[PDB]
Amino acid sequence: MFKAVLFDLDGVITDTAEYHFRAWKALAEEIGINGVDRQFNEQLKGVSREDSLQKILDLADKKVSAEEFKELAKRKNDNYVKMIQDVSPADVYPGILQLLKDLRSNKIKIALASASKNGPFLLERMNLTGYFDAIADPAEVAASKPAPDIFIAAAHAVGVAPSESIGLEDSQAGIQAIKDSGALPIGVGRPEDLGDDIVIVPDTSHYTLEFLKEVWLQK
Amino acid sequence: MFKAVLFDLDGVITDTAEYHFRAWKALAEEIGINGVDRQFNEQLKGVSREDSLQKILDLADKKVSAEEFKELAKRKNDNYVKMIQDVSPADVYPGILQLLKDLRSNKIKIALASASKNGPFLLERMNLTGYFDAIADPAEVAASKPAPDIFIAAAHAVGVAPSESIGLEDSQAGIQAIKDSGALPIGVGRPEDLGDDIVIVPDTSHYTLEFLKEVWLQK
Ligand SMILES: O=P(O)(O)CC[C@@H]1O[C@H](CP(=O)(O)O)[C@@H](O)[C@H](O)[C@H]1O
Ligand SMILES: O=P(O)(O)CC[C@H]1O[C@@H](CP(=O)(O)O)[C@H](O)[C@@H](O)[C@@H]1O
Ligand SMILES: [Mg+2]
Ligand SMILES: [Mg+2]
Repeated sequence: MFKAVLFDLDGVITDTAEYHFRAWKALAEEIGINGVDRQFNEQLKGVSREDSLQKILDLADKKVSAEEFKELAKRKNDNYVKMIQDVSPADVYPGILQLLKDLRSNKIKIALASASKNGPFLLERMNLTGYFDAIADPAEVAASKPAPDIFIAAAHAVGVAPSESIGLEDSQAGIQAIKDSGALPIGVGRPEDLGDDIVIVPDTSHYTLEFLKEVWLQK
Repeated sequence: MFKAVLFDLDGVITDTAEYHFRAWKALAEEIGINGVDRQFNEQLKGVSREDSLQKILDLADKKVSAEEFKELAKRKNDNYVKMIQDVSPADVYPGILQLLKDLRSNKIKIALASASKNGPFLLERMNLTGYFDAIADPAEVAASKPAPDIFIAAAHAVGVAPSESIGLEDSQAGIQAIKDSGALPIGVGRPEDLGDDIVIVPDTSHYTLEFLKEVWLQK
């Protein structure tokens, strides 16, 4: 019977994508480039700041100094951090608070397996700190998803092997990183995105202790 | 005020996409090709029967006689047609029937702008034919989505300019066809897929007569 659950943050617990998007939007407009819409920002999901910034510059063919490039990246980051001050318990995805409580009361370990450098602050803002047994530091992790490194650390830090764990992810890269860590992925989203070898729920309200017990029994 | 609503079928009124998938899968399973999952089926969405089969053959760099190519295409279409025999009013997306009635009783014209060769059949099976004043024949149009041809043809069929019409659609190419017809689009889905510049509802339950009216005003 699974001993831990390793939570993705963005797309499972909450939406950080929205704030990163407004942040890139504000910076693009601040400096006159158009065409940073939610469609275009599908290419700024996952990639680091350098890559994102290049793709926004590459839109108006703006040329910038190494000095200018560092500052713009920094004003995007200052933006992002200002905007996530708003985050409240109101921002938690359906079913998640009730899943965290059910897991805690069944003595199942709870770990965050997220690339957010803001994970600890976001879990405090949403008043979930008390549920989480460990937060994998993405700064202590050698490669991002689809490398399993983040899921292995999250497992190790609550004292379980990944093979004793379920991972919940929203992204195709995250599903891959769970599979390669040895954990059982349960997806949220569409099989068109995440694949049809793994069990997927349409939305997070379907992530129940009783559903996760059902899936563990049938692997 | 808008005089007509122009409806997509698949993704608005019901789901055909899933039976297509099953047919391409059961066909690929039979000829010994692997890798036809719902991820890959996303690349057949829009494509002709002919090119759909090619893309399944290209998965195994494989060729067959131009004669048996047509028997495969046929075997798959025969299979699709067997599977939609069970379509019923139970398969109509939420809000859609309530919307059709509200439109009718407000003397507002209702037309299918679908690429389905089986549109009329499906409408009978879902007992919607009575709500529909016209069905754009997709065989009688020069170019498929994202060309406007089908939304133009649908508007003309009920005696209005596209510019007097709202078009509801779930795909990026559909939205484009609606935009280039002169009609107002309202997407169902994700701005990440359909665009920032048009109004989008998360699902078909939000397509209310009252909501369409609010959008028609605010453009
Ligand atoms: O600037 P940061 O927030 O520190 C790191 C960037 C974001 O982190 C997310 C965390 P998760 O999905 O793994 O929870 C990823 O999904 C995004 O695609 C990624 O752009
Ligand atoms: O074989 P058929 O059913 O005759 C034609 C098949 C096409 O049907 C459309 C229905 P609609 O969305 O335009 O209503 C889908 O969007 C396409 O993805 C699909 O390839
Ligand atoms: Mg995520
Ligand atoms: Mg459609």
